[PDB]
Amino acid sequence: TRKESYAIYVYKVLKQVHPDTGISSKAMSIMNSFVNDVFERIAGEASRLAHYNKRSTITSREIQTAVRLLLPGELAKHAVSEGTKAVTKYTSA
Amino acid sequence: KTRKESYAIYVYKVLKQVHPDTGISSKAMSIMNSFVNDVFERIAGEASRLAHYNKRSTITSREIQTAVRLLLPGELAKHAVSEGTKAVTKYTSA
Amino acid sequence: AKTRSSRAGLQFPVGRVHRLLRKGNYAERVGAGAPVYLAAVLEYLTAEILELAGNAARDNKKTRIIPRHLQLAVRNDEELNKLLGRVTIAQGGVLPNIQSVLLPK
Amino acid sequence: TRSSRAGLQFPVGRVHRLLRKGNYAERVGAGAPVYLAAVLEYLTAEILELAGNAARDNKKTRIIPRHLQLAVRNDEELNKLLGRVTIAQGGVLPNIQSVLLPK
Amino acid sequence: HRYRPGTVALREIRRYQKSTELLIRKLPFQRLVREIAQDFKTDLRFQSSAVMALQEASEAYLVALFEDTNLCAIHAKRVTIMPKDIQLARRIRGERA
Amino acid sequence: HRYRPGTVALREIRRYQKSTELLIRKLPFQRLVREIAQDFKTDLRFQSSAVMALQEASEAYLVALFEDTNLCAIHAKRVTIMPKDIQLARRIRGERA
Amino acid sequence: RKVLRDNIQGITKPAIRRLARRGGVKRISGLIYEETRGVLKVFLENVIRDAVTYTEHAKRKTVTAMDVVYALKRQGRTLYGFGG
Amino acid sequence: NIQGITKPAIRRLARRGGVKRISGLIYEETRGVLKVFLENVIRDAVTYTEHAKRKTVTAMDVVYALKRQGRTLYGFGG
Amino acid sequence: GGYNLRPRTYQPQRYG
DNA sequence: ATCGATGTATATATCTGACACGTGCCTGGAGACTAGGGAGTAATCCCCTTGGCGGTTAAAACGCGGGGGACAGCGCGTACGTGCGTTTAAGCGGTGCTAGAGCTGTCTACGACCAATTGAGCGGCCTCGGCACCGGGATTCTGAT
DNA sequence: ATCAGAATCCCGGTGCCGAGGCCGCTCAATTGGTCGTAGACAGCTCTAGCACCGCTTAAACGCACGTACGCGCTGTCCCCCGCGTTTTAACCGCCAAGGGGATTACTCCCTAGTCTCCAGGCACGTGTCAGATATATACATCGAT
Ligand SMILES: [Mn+2]
Ligand SMILES: [Mn+2]
Ligand SMILES: [Mn+2]
Ligand SMILES: [Mn+2]
Repeated sequence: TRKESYAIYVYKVLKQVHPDTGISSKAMSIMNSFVNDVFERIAGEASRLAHYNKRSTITSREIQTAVRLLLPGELAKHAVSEGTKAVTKYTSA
Repeated sequence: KTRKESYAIYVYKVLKQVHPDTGISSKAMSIMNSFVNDVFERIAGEASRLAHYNKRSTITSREIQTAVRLLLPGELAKHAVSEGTKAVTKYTSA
Repeated sequence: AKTRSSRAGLQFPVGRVHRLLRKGNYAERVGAGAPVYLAAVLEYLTAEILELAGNAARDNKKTRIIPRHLQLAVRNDEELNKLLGRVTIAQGGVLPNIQSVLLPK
Repeated sequence: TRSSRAGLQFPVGRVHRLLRKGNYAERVGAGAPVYLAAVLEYLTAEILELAGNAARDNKKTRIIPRHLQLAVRNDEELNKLLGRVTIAQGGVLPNIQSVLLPK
Repeated sequence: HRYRPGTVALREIRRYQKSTELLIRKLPFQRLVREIAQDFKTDLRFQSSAVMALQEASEAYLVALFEDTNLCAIHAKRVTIMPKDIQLARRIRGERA
Repeated sequence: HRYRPGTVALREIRRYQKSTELLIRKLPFQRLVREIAQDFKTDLRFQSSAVMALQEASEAYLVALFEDTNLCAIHAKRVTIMPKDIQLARRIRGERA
Repeated sequence: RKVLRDNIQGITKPAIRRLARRGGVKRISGLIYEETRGVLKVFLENVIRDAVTYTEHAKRKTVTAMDVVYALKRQGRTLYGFGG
Repeated sequence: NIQGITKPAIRRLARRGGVKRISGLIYEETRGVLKVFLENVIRDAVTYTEHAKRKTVTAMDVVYALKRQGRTLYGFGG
Repeated sequence: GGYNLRPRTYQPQRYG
């Protein structure tokens, strides 16, 4: 049965930060579980954000303000930097 | 002005059933209204994940019942399940 | 019977709970028995607290339930305390408790 | 693909679907999946950067769960983000209390 | 007339455990909130109930912390709470590393 | 020869804090899991990954508990952990009433 | 406007003392008062940082009671009596 | 059956926890604490299994139970 | 790559 | 500080299974396109937040004197660590059996969606009695003689 | 063992406003009908979990010794408590003004929805190098002298 994961995506990220390194199946599931947990934690905060403000849409602004609530200060500062960069680049292309 | 909803009338009905000669202050009623919304979100939130875990798109009385067993302590869950099952069968007959 | 709360023998509004579930982004569809069950559980827990708070209000020789009475009820019942272990009741105070080693002879 | 248009390695398309079928809101606006995919890609890059360093310090080329635990528990902020999280087969940091050492 | 050291403290413990009023003065606490919030973003206003909700939550946190702190002092065969009792309490309940 | 008491004890701490393997035998732990599960529902089966998931969480819970337990003993000017230290850690954690 | 300065000292020594009395504390060390001010400042920073973040997301200049209640619930310190 | 958690097994867990000297009554206190932990997690895991109408407790039921107990676990799915 | 990684990894100071 | 030795750490010789890659099938993502509503935006009223003043006084602050708790010192008893020899069971390799998990097809029971209907539920106004507040007095008890 | 200053408990009277009630306006829930798909069901399949076995051995076990750690007692020191007096500003009430929270009305663009096309992503299948294993040495290190 076709099961999905983030395995092929953390490899492409691993090869950009450390091209001459690998990762075991045990550590791969840990990375896979890490992405899903942070995905749910961010999307859950963004859901409450839209509900608190009587709005029906989760846009990039709800994702940003959810990152500032969940990630620690120095991690959140660079995450917004990565988020805002990809959005403006996605709009230009 | 703005029409703001609340559980004030329904908490006041239950209070008179239990203590007919007892009232509640504005602050205490706000605390009760905060209690209901919290438990509402907890139960509905757990029932929401129960449907997602089983690839379902419907929150029925079975999901809410399972959410009660997970959240409420021992005796509270046993009685709350008795109240819900009694109500849902009474609702089906009418 | 007209309202869905009367068909279920409940005091809490089944119609309002049904709307909140649908407009709360919990699932794509909501069963007909979910708001009945949930409003019944919310009525039982509300009754359980108002029973103990009313007694506390009577023990303090008062007619109206204040936040203090809600605190004495929750914190003295083990089951309610576990349910609200990470909850703060405004103007509730604390339970009278003094450690034994602090007491004189 | 929307991942290349955003310059991301993580699937912008898969994130957009998971936001829809996750019952987070009635509608999911564009850019929100590319923003979230970029944030998830950044955080994975931050952990793999510090875990890969832990592997090189432990004289290994493949990252094991131990290298992930060393990378998170030694970073002040990854430890705070993953405070209530247990990493399997990660062990603990070497920490002996000073009053337990001999004189 | 003079009371022995300890009888007035135990009297105050009984006094403030029977009551529910806030123990921090309103105006000093409100200025502290505005000062801390001003460092996050300037030109901020507060609803009167928003500050009260902060004081209701802060005082309830400190009282609960003073309980776990008192247990740490009694655990070390002491009656006085010391800064190391507060830090141990904050470490065990997960607020510190 | 013979090592003084506490010499190899610190050696074991450095040995087990350096490794990541499980420290409880898997079969006695698996029988304990099936015994407790039998009291909630009968005729239950367990996946291999399901039992290993419980063991990874149970050991990581206890190891973190001994870290808090050890700090309570040091707080009382002791180096031996005692039941009163575990009870204080779980009380401050909020697990024990 | 007036410049706010050194308001952590507003939490006087007797105010910290009353909070400890309600906590069932008999004797108090002299260094507790500065430690409590540091703990409270750290507590207020985390709650206000999230509260004003909700205020910023709502495009408002006023911190509402709901902003504080939503923030306390995030921290795991749910509060009753002010909304929600 | 609870005695399967032997004394040297508890000592190894404490050694990883940085404990140098262990009392005698710790082992019976540890078995009771471990039992209360497994009781709370397996109760929720079986609840997830009963809701799925299954007779085999899967690893996801364990991961879901640990999550709501505040003991989130990585590496076993989810 | 294009990741704006923070250059400093501070160690969390623990009790004792 | 010196010396014998004891467990630990490094080296490199060789073996194996998990990793990383390759192949092709396929299903979810993307491009093209229509429809409507959520919300962006400009307009507007009034709620309530901020600011200031003084009269009042409970509370904060500082200093005094000493009682009792912090804690360092210390002796005694014993509980726990180290370790050698005895007993137990778990881990591994290998095989057999089927419960049950899972996946594919089929039909209806159920719930989203929509339009006309109407009273449950809310805000606004009103009134008194629960209880907050003031001041008198009876009781308890802790500390002095 | 007695007696007085303190605080707390308490008792009647008084005055203020918040709760509980009434009334009528409005919006959300009820009613009834159709459409469509999720979910319940049944049949087939095969994966995974369970069961039984005996060999080698690492692990649990138990006993024995003697240490040094836990803990009870003492005594010295000074810190923190209780209190009177002086100082400070919180609290209350009352007023001013404007900014921004909340309601409101109109146009659109952004996204859900549907359809056709195709490659990104996954199962599988297989070879190879990372690393698990280990023996002998190297060396960091503890206890006896
Ligand atoms: Mn400032
Ligand atoms: Mn020397
Ligand atoms: Mn609108
Ligand atoms: Mn204006």
